[PDB]
This record gives sequence, structure tokens and C-alpha cells, in this order.
Amino acid sequence: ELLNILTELTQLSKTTNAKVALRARQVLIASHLPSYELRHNQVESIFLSAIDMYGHQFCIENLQKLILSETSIFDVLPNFFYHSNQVVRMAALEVYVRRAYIAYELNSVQHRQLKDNTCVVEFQFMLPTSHPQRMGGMVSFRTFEDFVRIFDEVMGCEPIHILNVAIKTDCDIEDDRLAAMFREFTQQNKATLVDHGIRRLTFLVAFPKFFTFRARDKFEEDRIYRHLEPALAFQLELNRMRNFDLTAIPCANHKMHLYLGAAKVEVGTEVTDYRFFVRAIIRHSDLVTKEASFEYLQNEGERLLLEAMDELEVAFNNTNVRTDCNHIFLNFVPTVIMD
Repeated sequence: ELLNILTELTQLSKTTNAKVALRARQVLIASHLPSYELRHNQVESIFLSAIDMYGHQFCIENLQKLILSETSIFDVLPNFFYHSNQVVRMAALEVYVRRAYIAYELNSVQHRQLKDNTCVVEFQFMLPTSHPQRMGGMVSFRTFEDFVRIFDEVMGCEPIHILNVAIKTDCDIEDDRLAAMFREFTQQNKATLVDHGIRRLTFLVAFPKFFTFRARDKFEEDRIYRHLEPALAFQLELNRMRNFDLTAIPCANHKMHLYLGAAKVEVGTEVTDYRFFVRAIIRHSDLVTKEASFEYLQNEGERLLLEAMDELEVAFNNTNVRTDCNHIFLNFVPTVIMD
């Protein structure tokens, strides 16, 4: 009964009634995401029930589902810093890295421990078709100082290594302060170069707020991948934007990553070309076709197209730069058998 009103209200195209049509859209599009209790319960159920005795032959598949489902669980996965079991660290890190590094071809993952608070996991993968064998790993910490306290210990596993660091600071988003704190460590301590060689160091702040620092050639900062894990730098073709200066726009259901790009111009002629880019990631398990994938393609096409248009509508009306050639890119992870 409210859906009819909201969908009628969003059709008021005259600019006098924009505020109401905008807000209604925000409601209608926002009322598809579970309200965080369902995600907490499902995710913690899987991650905590596998723990008692791993290998019940259904827990494995449930972890796989968490890796290869549509719903984003990156708002829950960083909560398994330890939680209480200390074994769930292992599982959560596995799912996190495997879901984030969907595009990288992983082959060898392993869980390592220390006799304190340091669940480490090492990963060995390769790059299928992008600058073509790197290695990596991930570890969590507490507050900030626990990172530096044993920073030299956790590294005792060409700069091919990648390290991910997740730090429990569940209070008060302060991006400037966070960035300053991380810059101090990366500018003073050069273990990333002298120990074995780490290409990039990524900090996850706990929804998630990513900060990436490369202590190799450029200044230890990255304005492009702020609030985005750069493991998705191949899933979404961001290298095709050298000619533009980009600003990311936050939105609900942040599988639809929106950027506003302004053409690079000289110091003479001003900027007249502004364009939105929707870059989406569609996660789902592979399909076996028995002439049964048509509904999947049709439904996902329609659903994703409508969501793209809705998010773009909101962000299009929130600014005034008069864009011309907006673009939508949908990258589907699963393979489908179809002509």
C-alpha cells in the first residue's frame, strides 16, 4: 500500500517536487537491504557452528556460500577479530580474503598462530590476465598500538608480498586522524622494503573504512582507493580512467560503486566534461545450464539495471555539474553456459 504511493511519488518529474521524489526513492531503494540483524545472525551462525568440529560436510558449503553470495557481509566479517573462540579468526579471515580476492586465482592458503593475539593467514595466488606470482597475508590487531608492538614478529612469515591489517577501533569515524596515524608508521618504519618486500599495506578500519599506503615509490597515501579495498582493482577496470579525476560517491548497497569523473584539462581551458560511472560487482556461484540459466540472466539483468538507475538517479539529482555521457559497467563473477 505504501509501495504504490512511493512509486507514484517518484514519478513527479517537475523540478518543484524534486525533494519528495528524491527522498521517496531513497526509501524505496533502501528497503531491500536486511536491517543488519539478519546479516549478523546468518553470518555468525555459519562462522560459529562450524567451529565445534570443523568438517560436518555442510559447514564447508555454508562458508562457500558466504564467499560466493550476492549479499555483502563486509559489514560483519571485521567483527570476528577474535569474538571468543579464537578459531573463528581463521574462518573469518579465509572468507574475507577469498571473497575480496575473487578475481585473483588463489591456490594455497594456510593458517598460522602465535601464543598471544595474532591470527595470521598466508595466501599464495597468481594474476591471470593483469600485469602478468604474488603472495600475501592478513592479520588483525587491537586499537592501534598492538600493531606496532609485534609488527616485526608478524612479518616473519622483488616486493611481491601484500599485507592486510585489520584494526579494531569501533568508535567515531575520523578519517584525517586515522590517516595521520598510519602515515607516521609507514614513513618512519620501512620494514616493508628491508625485510622481504611488501608492495602495498592496506589498513581496514571498522561500514568498513579502508586506507591504503604504498611505501615503495610514491608518497604513502592513496586517494583513489580510500574506503575501497584495492583487491578489487582488476574486478573493476579503474585503470581505464587515466584521463579523469575521480571522486567516489557513497551510496546504499555499496556493490554499486559510483564515481563522478571530471575530464583532465590544462591550466587554460576549464572543465566542461563531467560523467558518472557505475561500476558494480555481481557475486554468485557458477551456473550449470540445462536450459535453466535464462531466468538467472533475465532477472539479474533487470534487477541490476534498475538498481544502477536508482542509485544514479539519487546521485544525479544531488549535484549540479551537468553530466552528458554516463556509463554503467556490470561485471558478473559467475560463469554461465549460454549462446
